[PDB]
Formats: sequence, structure tokens, C-alpha cells
Amino acid sequence: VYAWNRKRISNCVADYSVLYNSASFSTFKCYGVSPTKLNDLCFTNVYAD
Amino acid sequence: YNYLFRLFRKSNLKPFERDISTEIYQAGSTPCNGVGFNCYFPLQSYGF
Repeated sequence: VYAWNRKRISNCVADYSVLYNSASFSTFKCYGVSPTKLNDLCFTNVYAD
Repeated sequence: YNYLFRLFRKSNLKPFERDISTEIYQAGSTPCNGVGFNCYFPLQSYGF
């Protein structure tokens, strides 16, 4: 946690449903945006830490 | 915590519609059985 790996996500299609429909997680949350709407929205850049 | 709002619904409210429902909300492709993960109580509090 002192040295987190960041991935930059770009030039690709992002199926967030593979995250939010998966029972593989002890917690899942989204802020300012509904997770089901992330299958419609498009972004200049995305980042994963 | 005495004040609450509805965080989720199956469809948007019509003009001057009112909905007191405490039924569990199905947030994804999971069977919720009216009782957890992707199966949330739709009323939530600001905690002012």
C-alpha cells in the first residue's frame, strides 16, 4: 500500500458489467456515477490503482 | 440518521409520484429472494 501499482486504461472497450455482476468481491462501490451507466459512458482516459 | 432518501429504483418517478416501498432492490444479474451483495435496502441516510 505504500507503493501501489497504477494501470492506465485507454484505446479500448470497457465492460464494467464483468465487475459489477460478479460475486467475486467482498465490496463493490461507485461514486458520482451509477455502475450500470459505465457500460454507456466513454472517457478520454481511465486509471486503475 | 432520522432523515432518509431512496438511492435506487427499477424506474424513474412520474410527476408528483410518491413511493414508500421498503422492498429490496436488485442491483445486478443476481436473484435476491427479497433478502446482501447486489441486493440492497433502497432507503439510505445523509447522517447530517
